[PDB]
Amino acid sequence: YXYXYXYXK
Amino acid sequence: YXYXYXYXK
Repeated sequence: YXYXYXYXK
Repeated sequence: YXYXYXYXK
């Protein structure tokens, strides 16, 4: 939980 | 910009 997939671009 | 790759899990 932190980096990875979900938010960003 | 919003959803995608960067933050999450």
